[PDB]
Amino acid sequence: MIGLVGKKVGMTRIFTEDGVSIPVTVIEVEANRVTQVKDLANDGYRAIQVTTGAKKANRVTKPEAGHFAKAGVEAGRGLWEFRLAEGEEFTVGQSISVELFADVKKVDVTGTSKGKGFAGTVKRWNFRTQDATHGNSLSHRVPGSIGQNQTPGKVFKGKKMAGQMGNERVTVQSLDVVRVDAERNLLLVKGAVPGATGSDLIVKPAVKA
Amino acid sequence: AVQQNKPTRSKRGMRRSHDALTAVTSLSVDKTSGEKHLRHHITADGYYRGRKVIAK
Amino acid sequence: IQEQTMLNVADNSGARRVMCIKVLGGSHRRYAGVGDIIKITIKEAIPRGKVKKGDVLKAVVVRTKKGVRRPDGSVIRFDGNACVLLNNNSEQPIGTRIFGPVTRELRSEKFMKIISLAPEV
Amino acid sequence: SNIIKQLEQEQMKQDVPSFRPGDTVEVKVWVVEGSKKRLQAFEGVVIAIRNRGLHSAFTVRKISNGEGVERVFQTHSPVVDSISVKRRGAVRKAKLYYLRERTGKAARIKERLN
Amino acid sequence: MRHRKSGRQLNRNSSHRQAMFRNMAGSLVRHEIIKTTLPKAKELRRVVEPLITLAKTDSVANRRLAFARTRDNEIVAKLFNELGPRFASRAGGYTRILKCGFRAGDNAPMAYIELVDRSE
RNA sequence: AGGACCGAACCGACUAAUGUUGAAAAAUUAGCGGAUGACUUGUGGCUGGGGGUGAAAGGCCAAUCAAACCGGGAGAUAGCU
RNA sequence: ACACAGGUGGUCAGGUAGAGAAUACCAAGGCGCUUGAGAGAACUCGGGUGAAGGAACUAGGCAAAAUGGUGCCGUAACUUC
RNA sequence: AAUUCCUUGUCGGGUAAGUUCCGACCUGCACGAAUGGCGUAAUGAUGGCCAGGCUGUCUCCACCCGAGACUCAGUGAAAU
RNA sequence: CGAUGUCGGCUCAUCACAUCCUGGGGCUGAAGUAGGUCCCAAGGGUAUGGCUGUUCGCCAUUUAAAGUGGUACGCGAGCUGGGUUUAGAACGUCGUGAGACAGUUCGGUCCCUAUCUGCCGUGGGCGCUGGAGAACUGAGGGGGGCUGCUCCUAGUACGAGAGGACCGGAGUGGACGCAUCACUGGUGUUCGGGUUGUCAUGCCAAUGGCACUGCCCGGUAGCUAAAUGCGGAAGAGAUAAGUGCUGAAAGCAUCUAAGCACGAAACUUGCCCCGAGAUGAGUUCUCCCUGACCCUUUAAGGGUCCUGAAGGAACGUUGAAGACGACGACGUUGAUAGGCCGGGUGUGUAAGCGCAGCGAUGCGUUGAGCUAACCGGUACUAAUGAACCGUGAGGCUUAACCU
Repeated sequence: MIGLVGKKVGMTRIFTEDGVSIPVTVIEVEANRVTQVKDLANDGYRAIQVTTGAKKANRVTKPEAGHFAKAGVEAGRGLWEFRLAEGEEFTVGQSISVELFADVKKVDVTGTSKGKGFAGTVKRWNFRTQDATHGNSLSHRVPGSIGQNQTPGKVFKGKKMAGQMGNERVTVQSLDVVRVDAERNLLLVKGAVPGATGSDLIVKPAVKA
Repeated sequence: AVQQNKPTRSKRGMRRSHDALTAVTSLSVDKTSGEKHLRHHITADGYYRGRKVIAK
Repeated sequence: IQEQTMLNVADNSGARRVMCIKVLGGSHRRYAGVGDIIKITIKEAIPRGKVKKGDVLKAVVVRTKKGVRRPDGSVIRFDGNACVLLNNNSEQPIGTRIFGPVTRELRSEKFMKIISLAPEV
Repeated sequence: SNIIKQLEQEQMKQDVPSFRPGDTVEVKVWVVEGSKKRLQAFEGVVIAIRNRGLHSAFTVRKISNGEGVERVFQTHSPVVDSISVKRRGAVRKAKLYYLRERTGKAARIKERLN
Repeated sequence: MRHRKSGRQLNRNSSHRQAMFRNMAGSLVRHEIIKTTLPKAKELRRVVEPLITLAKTDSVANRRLAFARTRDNEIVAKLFNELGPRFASRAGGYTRILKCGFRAGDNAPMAYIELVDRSE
């Protein structure tokens, strides 16, 4: 049910007997110990939160150290809701990692894609260009129309041409595994995971490819 | 196009609620000459820690 | 690759530029190559042959420009653009002698007739 | 980095021969029949680019029927088998990417090392 | 945006990018000071510290590579004396930078940029 | 030799682009033609409005031209806004 | 109309390369053009390079692109020769 | 036909597709002999049609280099 | 009529259902086969060229299908100016002529920096009645839905054959869409290399400038497609057309009147993203602050002295984060940048010197020299001043528990 917090790093080949040139990311899971278990008695929750990796520990705040006077400590890099149903997971620092699972072949992933600013036209919904010089002048990436006249009277809320790209959650699904490990808790996937590199990312089972 | 109603200052002042200038957070003071500059900038003579370097 | 383009005869049934006039199996393809069947228009041909110019046939490209590829760092790219002519009624190779090396989309065995007339890897 | 170069060599075949490109080479690659495997010739000429820590190129022009068919190789993929250097020469400029269209009584390759 | 590139178009045309530091490090052999725009005292920064590193030995082929970075016969003479060798006492940081206020006419950042070793 | 070619000066204006609250009340930029001739250029002189002048477009005659401008007739007249 | 991207007639013509008042590089000589500095997004303008295809574009190849020199070879329809 | 209404006339050619084009045919509304007829080498910043060449014109868009836009400081319009 | 720019194209679509494809059914003169025909059904999808200004049409070749209509015959303060009505010109025609022609043909200026409404992103206030630091609930909103073919079932059912399914299962494409630079490429004027003319560093050598980036070749990172991975789901629930049970009124019969059952790409979920300004300002978690005085009309304060925490703010080095705000890390408790060192990576056999060669040039020294954006490590340099802000144990009512 629960995921693990990995980290992106960057792409590489992933070789077979055949030696295929397929992308992959060598995900590094440090230990994901249990910070808390959320219960049906403390609202209608049934999730857990956890802590993965270290932080500086001289750059935290006292309210972000005082639930580690109610917990263990590992200097986590964030506190993340991982739903489950019933209890097979428990409040004690379990420090679990990818060895756990090993049959998993559909997993959600939530990197944030590559940030590169916000983009514009032909880079939202990827419009076909106007003509250059053999029929049109002064429009190339300059968007065309945006409505009719008095019906509808207005420009609808639908359509976008210049919204924001990335820097928000996105989820892939599928993604077979080839290796689960415990040496360095390395996880070799199908490939193409969103991010910008070194971008922390779940690796939680999913019900859909 | 252009103004079809002339604005009231309940349109002018509104855009200039968010007019802003400098904010000091106090001026910094050296611990070595008392000079009242802003930190990470020249005092008046390149006075930093226990020096007067490139003295002016 | 691409509709229009000016293709070679691999086979001995015509000669020179034979133009693609339809990418089959759908539309809006920037793709027109490989072992796929595609409607052709002969407008060059060998003049001692049996047909001439302005005819339509079909072909399978047998030496594609972007070639073929299987991920393992091996990309087999032919620099020819040569194709092999086929009946419109029945397909089946019209060549008997086939020059140059063939594609691995017809060594996938869509046409089991065309690898047995053609030399080379 | 810290996650490869100690987890990367595992897939590299480093035990191959080395050349400056411009050679008469005879690559022996595994062709698999679905029943059995065998070693198919690719007499050619390398234009090669240098290794990237895991990725190389060893594009050969066959000149199969006067017109070559071209196949890049890498020597990391376990089905590449073995490559002979045989004769070895080179063009004065190290990268061949357009000196392979030179042709018309070209094949001259030479060695120096200096 | 600009992510994992150190390329820079400055406020210079291409050719003036590669032909401005002969009047800016040509000033760093005269009086080892310069007062110039401060983030261009960071783009100067990266030019000046490899020069000092090349200035370790005169050779023949370092004296002629100072004809491939500048060509002022007068200043290469100054080179390879204490310019280079004196700065072998540390590894990098052969200039301190040091930060200042603004320029009098309009605004533009002021810098103090000067070589670490002279008499300091 | 030639109402000859190519092509600078020079002279002209066929295309496009940029301009289009312009740098510009028709330009600028890249092209284009002419370039010893029915060529071109300076200087001064000389043709006046129901007229001149025009290789003719009703074209031009001080950003203007289907009969210029200034003053007078004049406060033209306006069943019209 | 401007310390205005415009207009202005006459005289002088170095050096190197080059047929040359072309053109490139330099002189003598004279200039850097009366807002400046940063970030370096969309989009625009002005340039430069593009895998594969090659007029499918479009009313139209609009434009760009290639072509380009000297000597020599060699040149068809047709002709007022 | 810069003329033909009926009319994408009809046939032939070129195109796979040729309401355009080119050659015939004559169904000449409403051509025709100095307000000249019919031809013509040569010529054209000429109209129409085609071919080779070349290519970002297009397929199907990418990357790069400058000048803006954008941020800061000084000065500071406009129509309406 | 004190100016509501015509048509077509382009660009961008959006909406309706009288549905073209895909989905479900009924009747059939529906064996199957491909259909005929009608009912239901808007989830999603729904062609490229030749010719023509034609939208339209015709033709050609595809397609699962190339749906129809509306939206100022949608869209020119978004593009074009081809059709089309200016002045030029010409033809045929009419007219006495000037001239004319809802006949014809060639040439012939598309402006506007957006105040306002509206949209697309992104911030800033102020608040949820002690001050802060976090994690979610999910009120609601938005995104997403395509399909051929092959193989299997099965050459089975069906059919005398020819031919040829159903239901289901699996595989592989096409178009579309999401992610990613590892592969494969593209570019790559911070890089490497070659090179013509000329000018230069006094000159030789060797270097440098200019000549579109001088020209040209190669190429790392990054960005990127033509590259590469992934995606449209299963499954529930409730239904449509329609199919039903059980069954009276109306001893029969009757899916309906009572009562019960199913049933479609539609519908509600499931999937994916925003999401407590959700002023309905929720909950959950954590942390910090528990001094005097005076002057009062006094559950509202006013004023004075002492304090001010957690945390925040700013400041600085900066970031795979960025228009700007914003968001992120680090700041000597140090790898946050740069430098530095090593490595890699990319170019490809330096210069100088020797030798040979008349030279051109070659060869050796030396596959050398150089080398970004990359990788490993390293405090050399830059991260200096604390300042500042933020307060001091929580208004009332009522209830419950403690007394």
